[PDB]
Amino acid sequence: ALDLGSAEAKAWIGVENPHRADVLTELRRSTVARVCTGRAGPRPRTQALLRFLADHSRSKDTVLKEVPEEWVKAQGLLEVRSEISDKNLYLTRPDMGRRLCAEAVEALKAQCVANPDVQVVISDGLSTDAITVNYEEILPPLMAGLKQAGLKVGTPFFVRYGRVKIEDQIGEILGAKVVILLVGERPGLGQSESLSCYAVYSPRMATTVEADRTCISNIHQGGTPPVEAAAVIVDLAKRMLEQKASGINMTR
Amino acid sequence: MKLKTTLFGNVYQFKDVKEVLAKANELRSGDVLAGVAAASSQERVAAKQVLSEMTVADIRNNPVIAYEDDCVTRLIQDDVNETAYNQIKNWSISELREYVLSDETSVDDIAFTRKGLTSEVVAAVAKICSNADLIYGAKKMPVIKKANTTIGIPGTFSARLQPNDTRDDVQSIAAQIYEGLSFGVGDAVIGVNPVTDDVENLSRVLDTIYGVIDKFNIPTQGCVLAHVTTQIEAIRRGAPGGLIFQSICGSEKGLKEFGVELAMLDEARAVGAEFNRIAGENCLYFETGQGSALSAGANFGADQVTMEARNYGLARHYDPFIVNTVVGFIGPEYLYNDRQIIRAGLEDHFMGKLSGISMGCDCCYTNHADADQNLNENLMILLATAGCNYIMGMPLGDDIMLNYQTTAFHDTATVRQLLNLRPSPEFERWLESMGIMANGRLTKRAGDPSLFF
Amino acid sequence: MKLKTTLFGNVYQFKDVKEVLAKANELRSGDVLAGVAAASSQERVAAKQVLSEMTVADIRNNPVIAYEDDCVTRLIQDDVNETAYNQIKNWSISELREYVLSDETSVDDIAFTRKGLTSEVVAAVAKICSNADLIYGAKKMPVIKKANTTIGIPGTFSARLQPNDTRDDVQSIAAQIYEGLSFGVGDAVIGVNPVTDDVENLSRVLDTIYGVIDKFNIPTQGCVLAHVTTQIEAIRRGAPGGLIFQSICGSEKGLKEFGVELAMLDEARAVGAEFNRIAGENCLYFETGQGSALSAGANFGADQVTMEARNYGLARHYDPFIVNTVVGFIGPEYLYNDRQIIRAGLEDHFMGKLSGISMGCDCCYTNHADADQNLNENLMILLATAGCNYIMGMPLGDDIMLNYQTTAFHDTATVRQLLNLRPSPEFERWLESMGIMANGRLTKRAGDPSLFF
Amino acid sequence: MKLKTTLFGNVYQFKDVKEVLAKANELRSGDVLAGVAAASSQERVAAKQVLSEMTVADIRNNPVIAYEDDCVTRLIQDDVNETAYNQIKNWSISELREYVLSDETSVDDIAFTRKGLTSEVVAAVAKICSNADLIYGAKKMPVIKKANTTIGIPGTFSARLQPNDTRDDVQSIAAQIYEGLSFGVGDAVIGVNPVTDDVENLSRVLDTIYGVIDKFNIPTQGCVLAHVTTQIEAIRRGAPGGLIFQSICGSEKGLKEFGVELAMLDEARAVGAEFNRIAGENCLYFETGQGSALSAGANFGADQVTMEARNYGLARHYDPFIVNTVVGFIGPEYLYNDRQIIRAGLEDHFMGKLSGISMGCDCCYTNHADADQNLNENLMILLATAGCNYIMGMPLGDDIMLNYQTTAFHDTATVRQLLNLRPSPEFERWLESMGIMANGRLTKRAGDPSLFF
Ligand code: B12
Repeated sequence: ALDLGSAEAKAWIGVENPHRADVLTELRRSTVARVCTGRAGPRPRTQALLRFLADHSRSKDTVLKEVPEEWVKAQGLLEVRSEISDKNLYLTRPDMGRRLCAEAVEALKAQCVANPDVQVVISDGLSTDAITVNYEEILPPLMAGLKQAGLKVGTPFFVRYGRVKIEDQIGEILGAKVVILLVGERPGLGQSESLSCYAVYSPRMATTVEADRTCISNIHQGGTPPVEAAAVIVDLAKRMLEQKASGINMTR
Repeated sequence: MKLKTTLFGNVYQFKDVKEVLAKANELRSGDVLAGVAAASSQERVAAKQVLSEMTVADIRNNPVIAYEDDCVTRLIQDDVNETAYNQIKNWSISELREYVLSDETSVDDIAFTRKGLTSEVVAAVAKICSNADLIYGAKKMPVIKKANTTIGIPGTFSARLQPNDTRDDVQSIAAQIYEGLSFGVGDAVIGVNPVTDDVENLSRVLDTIYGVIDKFNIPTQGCVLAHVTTQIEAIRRGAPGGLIFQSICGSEKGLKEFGVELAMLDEARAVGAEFNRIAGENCLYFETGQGSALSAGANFGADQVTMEARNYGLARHYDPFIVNTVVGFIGPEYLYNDRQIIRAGLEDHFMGKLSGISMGCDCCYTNHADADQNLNENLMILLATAGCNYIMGMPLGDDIMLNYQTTAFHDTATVRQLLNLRPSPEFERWLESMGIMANGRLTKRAGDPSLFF
Repeated sequence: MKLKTTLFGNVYQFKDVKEVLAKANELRSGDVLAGVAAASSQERVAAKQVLSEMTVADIRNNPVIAYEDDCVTRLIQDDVNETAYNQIKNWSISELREYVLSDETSVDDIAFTRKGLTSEVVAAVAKICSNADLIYGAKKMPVIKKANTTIGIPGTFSARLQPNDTRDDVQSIAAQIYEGLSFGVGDAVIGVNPVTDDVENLSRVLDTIYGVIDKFNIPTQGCVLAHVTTQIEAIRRGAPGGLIFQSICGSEKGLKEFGVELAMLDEARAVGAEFNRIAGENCLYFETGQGSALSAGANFGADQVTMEARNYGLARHYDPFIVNTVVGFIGPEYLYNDRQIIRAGLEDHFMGKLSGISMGCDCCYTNHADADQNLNENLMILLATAGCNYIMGMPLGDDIMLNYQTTAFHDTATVRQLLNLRPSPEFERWLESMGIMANGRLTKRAGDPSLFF
Repeated sequence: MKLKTTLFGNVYQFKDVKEVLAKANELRSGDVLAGVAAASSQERVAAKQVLSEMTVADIRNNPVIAYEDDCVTRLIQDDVNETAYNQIKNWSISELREYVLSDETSVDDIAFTRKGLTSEVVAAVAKICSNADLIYGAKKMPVIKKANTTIGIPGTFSARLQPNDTRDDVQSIAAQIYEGLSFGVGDAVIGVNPVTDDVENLSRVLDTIYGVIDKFNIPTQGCVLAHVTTQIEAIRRGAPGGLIFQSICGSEKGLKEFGVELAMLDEARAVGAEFNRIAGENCLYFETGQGSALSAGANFGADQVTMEARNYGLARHYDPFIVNTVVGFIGPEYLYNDRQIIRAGLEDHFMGKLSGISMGCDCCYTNHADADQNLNENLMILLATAGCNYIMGMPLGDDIMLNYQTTAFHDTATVRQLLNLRPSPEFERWLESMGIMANGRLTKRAGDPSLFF
């Protein structure tokens, strides 16, 4: 009796007659990659295939799941959205996910502080878990960072159905010097809570290219811890303001 | 030229070459998203016929982005052998398809003929090929290159070891390397996408890859797939240089999105020549994939197949050791499902081989696309029959850090043993001496990374 | 007997073996239609695991239709080698899968092991196999038979010439035969589906097929795919007997629907032995396909994959020369799209080979299904790599009276030359002497039916 | 850095690396003429030992002409793989010699190692090699290139057809072409040295060569060996471009003497890429030979072997299809007799192959040298065993306008049949189809130019 989602299933060594089985356990411990599952001929072992299939079924669900409107409100966050109306359209229309809807633009000028030095934006993007699991761990220290020995912090808000390029429009509208997006990257097979930060100096819809952005990826408890990542993003923001540059245009 | 045909009594009119090229494509979500797709199957076939009736000259003289406007167009046009072009310029695309497919057309015939093509013409041929056409045509167009291994020899099949980690942890990277090598993966390259784009980290990751390479005297090459500028800096500072990598895009605007100047790729070759631990003459590594130009808003009304072909035209200029499309790396917005991902993989590979580059494929999909692992296994085998130079290998295909599913180490061994294909001969010798492979087949003791300990 | 598992903390319970077998299947429209499919991906995976942990004895002892109520179940069960069964009865389906796929398992190992199986067990193995598993598993299970040609030898690839006509017009039939032969199609059989099921017409069609066979001394065999009884009657009255055909279903109820009795297949065997122009020992030809039982109301709550496997248990009893699934012959209600049709084709072929029959596939689709010719070309190549014994051949694949698209004559020559496979050795010799083939490849003069005139 | 040794109790001191390089040479008339030769056999051996104990770094850091003063030195030095150099820089020339000759050193080992060398180091190795060393060393360093033929594959042996005429008479040129082809000569190139260096005449000669090539669909390439600039001009104005030729010298001063700029070889490469009828990637052709620098006053106190090696460092930069020394083209003042001409031929070829160029040899002598045809036959066979890529062919070896004796068409057929070597594979296929060759041997009907009429 084995639950394919259990720690025991995840730790299963499948190699048949191991040359050195203690090495195998040490190898299995050293990575989250699905090593040491062995084979049947050149094909995967059955248990390995079954767990792969189980993880995929759960992975598919994480792409479709949406954070309650109530949760966004409970974090004290302004919720705005892109031109996208639902999850299905989000997946097929990136061009609409890169643009605020008409009411979103007006809400930003109404409710957010004008001309900030550093603007923090949060969006579900392609993974809701990346936002929900990590939020309380990254957001407070980040805000407290940009304030403590810091400067004119913008007011944080949630964008539903957002794509990275939307931060350019957000930058122009609010007149922000630095725009920080915390967004869900596409779900992995066995992980869904991987968060990335896309940050850009003084963006412009008409001229800003992707290389102008600095990316911090793989933020989570299995990568770079949200707390530790927050201090990185603060220091990144300071550097952007000092150099008046982001992405490939930064030094070192 | 004609931009018009009559089909079942009804006239089908097109505005320009660009439109014909686009609407001739098999249906995909990216073409619909770009707004350039056919309205129906009828209009698609009409486009195919119009295209088939256009000459090489018609398509050559009408690149989707104009010469004076685009440095990729310029690079592609300027690389044309005008003598080879003059021979074929009045051929119809229908005739070019049949020429490529003919059993009386040799590898050497195509070697000269392809030099008279441009990427748009290469795309045009692909667009009027069936799936079997793409497979058979590609197979009779081998492209062979040499680093520390030889890749692309008919009867061989290579694989990139992709030992990625969420923190670039060297023990995790090493563990995956040992696992991959035990399945006979890594003759293409041992190549890591790093988390941090930084000289200390790049060196450390390279140090780890080459620690294994040097310990066991492995005929292969290492690579770290950070931006080309940081690889160059790392190598200049004394890090081991194997292959130098850059993702590319088929327009000037697309390259700007990626932060790439052509001068950087010139520099990459010069740095390789000065520093890199490579026996053969090829040392560059490019990756490509349909949808990238569209994402960058840099397709200029052109379909994603034509744009991908232009990647290969650009890549050909730098005579790389390896190129692969990353076929379903992005999402369903560009390729929605199994059918579309398979078709694109076959197209991409065929076009690469027609362009004369060392073309492989990352047979892959994402978890928000309408796809699963059986798709990867379908496509990997089809492309293998097509003479695909290489695929990826990860443990069970699960990328713990790039968040998608590629092919397993298992799958390379499966392909090889199914189709009686061998690794790169240099790598094969090493596998044999390690006791991992005998007569192309995994030994009993293979598939066990503890063998190295 | 466990009929339950916990997946992600959620308890999944199933009622019986049959429901486990049904829900373990990859998603297809037929299963949903039958009301037997999983309600979610998680339940499918839970069903797969539960099935994986069930033993050979669990599945063997619980056929989807009872022994006393069903003559096909009886035929299957009464054909079991009980010594072979006793060796494996306590193996899990998981272990059996790994056993079949192991490179340490020889063809001769599987030769004995398979005799201990029933069709339900064969189905169970296929249900927990990936696409590459199905392909590699099938490839290492060759099945070889002999009529006037030998089929199934690894490294070879055969094709049925299917020269069908709307009016059984002998000039149309002959035209397509000469066309098929010129591409090297016809080593499996020259087999016509007649529009009229009567003795005079059957004899006239056979006369036409054998007119060609005899004039050119072709090593092959003819067949007219009417009901068994009309074939027998025609042959007793002096018409040339080649292969004797019957479509089959995996239940007694389904056989009734078709109007066939097991006694008829007994008589066909004996009529073959007295009358038929066959050098080798095999002369029967069955066709099958997922959905037929469900259509007949004869699936008894069982999924179409398990029922299809039961066809092979039936067929194996009669040691036919050839069997092929007609994979997408019916419509989207049983197999909806590319993905499902490929999966079915791989399943059908694997299950056929595991059952020890000479298994081929009519790679095909209908015009009301979500499919096209590129699907046929995908599947034919994948199956060829799996060692599929034969596919169909028609001019461009267009059947003018059965109203569907199968594979072109072109497709067999493409497959052979792509994968370096040869025809049946006897037929290949004939092709070489006709100047149609050299070293496995179509000569310049091939592909031209006027060569015979 | 030791510049001294004790031999038989006698102290031998040399002034610098250059004098060590010069005096280590086997005796030849050119060195005595240059005033750089040893004064005795003992001093020669002392020079050899001193050289043997010098490191790669010692020689690399002391080129015979300074970096800032000489563009050839710069080209050579700037082409060094510094990672490869760093691995070997502390090796003695003795160790490098043993390394090159070792059976444990593979072709791929030498592939990387050679990138760490400069031409002076290449020369140093050759100076302490015996004749058998030079031959066996060269043989295990194959260099393979591709135009319309592949040259340099071990087990093959190519030949330039050299159909020269006193008046560039197109009927005389054609006669010698048909004669050469009938012996299987012409797989390296069909290359004419014209008497008049103008565009109209160049184009007419090319027309004649390509007239023959085109009528018989010959896999080869043509060349007219005028100055680079006239070749380019002719080709830009529409003359058929095959190989583009230039004679080279190992110093800037020497290039000036010849009237060549490096920029011209750059342009030749680009003109080849735009215009030339070449399937493969190599299209340049250089000729070299000991003595040219010394003649030009451009040896700067360096011996003719070291200067010759510098030619190969120059040539390697441009990755030519073919290079050959013209071993005894000039006169007895540089190479006096049989012995010296053989030694030079072996040196030149070894150094060429070590430098990684497609090295052949015009085995030849002049009538004012102490030599005869038996010398040509000695050297051609020795070099063939060394894996010399190609030699010349003329009717009986008599050049009627260059006034010297090279090898006969007979000599290539003799070499091939003696040593069981084949032509370039593409050319061999053509010869087989012409009925001129079977299994590597001249057929009865071969050797008869009227066969083409
Ligand atoms: C998908 C993807 C891509 C796609 C992006 C196209 C698209 N998605 O429409 C393609 C395949 C086109 C791509 C290309 C490259 N990528 Co990328 N990419 C990813 C990936 C796997 C997913 C990102 C994601 O999920 N974003 C979330 C969604 C919601 O955002 P989105 O709006 O839908 O997509 C945007 C971003 O993905 C952005 N983007 C994608 N990659 C990169 C890289 C950089 C440096 C930047 C600034 C932006 C960017 O492009 C889209 C803008 O419209 C990540 C890995 C990961 N686990 O996150 C790597 C990753 C972000 N990419 C990486 C790199 C280096 C590259 C390249 C520079 C490769 C190279 N060596 O040259 C190029 C150039 C990127 C550019 N400047 O445009 C690195 C970033 C390293 C860093 N810390 O700076 C990552 C982290 C992978 C890795 N190496 O570990 N990539």
